[PDB]
Amino acid sequence: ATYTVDCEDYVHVVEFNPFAGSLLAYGGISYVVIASCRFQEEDSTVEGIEFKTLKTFHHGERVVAIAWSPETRCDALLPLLRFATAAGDKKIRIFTFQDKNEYKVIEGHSGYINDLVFCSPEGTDIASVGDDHTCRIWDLGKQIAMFILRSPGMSVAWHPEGAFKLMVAEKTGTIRFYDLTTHQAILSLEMSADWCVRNTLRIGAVAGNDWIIWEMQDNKPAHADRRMFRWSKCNENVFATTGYPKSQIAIHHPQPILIGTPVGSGLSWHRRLPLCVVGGYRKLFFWLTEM
Amino acid sequence: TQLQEYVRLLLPWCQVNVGSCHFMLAQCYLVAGEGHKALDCFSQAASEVEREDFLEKLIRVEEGESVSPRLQYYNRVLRLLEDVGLPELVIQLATIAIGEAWRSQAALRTRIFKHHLDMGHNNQAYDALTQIPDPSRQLDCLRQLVVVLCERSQLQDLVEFPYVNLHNEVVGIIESRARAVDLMTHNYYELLYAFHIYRHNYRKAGSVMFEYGMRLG
Amino acid sequence: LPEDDLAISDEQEPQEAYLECLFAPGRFTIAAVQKAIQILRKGSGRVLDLSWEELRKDVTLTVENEIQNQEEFRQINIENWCKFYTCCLQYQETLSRPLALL
Repeated sequence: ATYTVDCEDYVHVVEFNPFAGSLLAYGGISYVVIASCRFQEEDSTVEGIEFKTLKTFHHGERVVAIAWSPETRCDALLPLLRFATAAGDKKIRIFTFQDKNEYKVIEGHSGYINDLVFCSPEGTDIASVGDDHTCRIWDLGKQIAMFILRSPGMSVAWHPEGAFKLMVAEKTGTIRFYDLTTHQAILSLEMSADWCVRNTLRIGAVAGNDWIIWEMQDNKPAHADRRMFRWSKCNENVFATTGYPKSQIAIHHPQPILIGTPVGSGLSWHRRLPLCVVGGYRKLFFWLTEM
Repeated sequence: TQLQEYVRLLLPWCQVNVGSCHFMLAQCYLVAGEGHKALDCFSQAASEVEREDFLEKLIRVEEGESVSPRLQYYNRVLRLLEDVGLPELVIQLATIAIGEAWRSQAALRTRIFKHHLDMGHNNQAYDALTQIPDPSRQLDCLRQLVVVLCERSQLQDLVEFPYVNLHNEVVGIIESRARAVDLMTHNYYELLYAFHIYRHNYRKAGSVMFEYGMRLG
Repeated sequence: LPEDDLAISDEQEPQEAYLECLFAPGRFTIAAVQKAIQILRKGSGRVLDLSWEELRKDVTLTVENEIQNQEEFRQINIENWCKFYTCCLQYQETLSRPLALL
């Protein structure tokens, strides 16, 4: 049914989509463990998926948030992996263990860094949002930008299929549409906000659990229902939510509660949608969902 | 809900922003299930306000400040996160509280046993387990804690770490465990893993344990 | 004296500033604002079963929906809020009549 593995250290969980494509990253206190999704089952029952813990990467600082770069490759056994990471000391880093880029100092965030995302132009861009009330762009010659937000930036994500536009969700609830290339504040709307599809849809999710759906007439949300939203990668209409503090996991498109595990740290969808990866306190889990 | 609605106002102009306000943000986030944001507030702000009569909220900090000094902030947040069931974050603060640090040590250390036992996950700290019998006769802490790690039940990894642990301690802990293996459980494997530890030692007792298991069967 | 202007951006954009300046004057009642909302729409008693924040959102959303598209958009948006503020005040000044003293 599900596949389960105990884990020594746990924080955030991301799945590998930008490029090695069946592998998983566990934020931890020391740094990040890389696991491999293996399709094989020895019983010859298929669609049973295991995690192999390939290795623990060490940094010495806690990873709160992580995103993979497309620059990652796998050669003949050695994995060349690049991560955009958030560390406990309010640092955004780019890992290659050959080198680590640091963004900190005056130029860096002076608050907690809620989120980070990576995107690929003719160069690579890192966007990050903090409690300092700033959104920062990092361009990969090193160029930086610092933009004021109206309130602390809880989430940030780039337009899929359109690297120039991004979304920012401010804690106050303003959702902003940012184009770095053009005039910075293109549009605004009144836990996270994110994109869906080829960016054909915009989501906005509150901690009181109200959720807005915009197919970006007037700007009014097309539909709305009732946690933090986690997007089904292939299906626009399939929407995932969870109870962090139990373990109630809900799949919304009526209200199904598909999964009930302990506390849930963080969870993400498999690169092609079939599984959900869930990190609990002591365990990491693959759950297969169909329909 | 009302506290959560007004959370943004608890952070305002810099002259009006105090550690007690930030400690309140952290509790509000704990009550509303926002355990990540609660940690960020607890880590940035310290309560070193031992004598403030005005806030009923500070009583739980102050009850330990009357006993103890400033490592008590992390000891308090450690306990608060135990009370709401967030067991990764609890452990980190227990470790922070020791690293920030006679009577106080003994009380904190007896808490460490209780708190580590209830979570089970942080109780993978083998070198810390070994660092308890060498100072003093608190072998019983290792005996009950390593049983909870046996309840986690990853015996290949689990038995490899007693290679690191000193053999004098390992003999007393594994013999005490082996007497507990005589539980009459369907876990046949516990005898075989005892035989592997006996294999490392003089091997004599693995034969006797097999006849004991034969007799019960 | 009450004064009003555009904004560069410190006290946000005009929509937010006019929303505060409309909710905050001591010559204001809910029923007059609700009657003014009827003039830029329709409706009646159904605005009573709205929360105070929902009432702020309906006023703000109603003003924004009318205005079509940077400089003319800012000028036209300021003027709609000025008209709405005046209409709210006009219905309200009917209430300023004194009736008795005890």
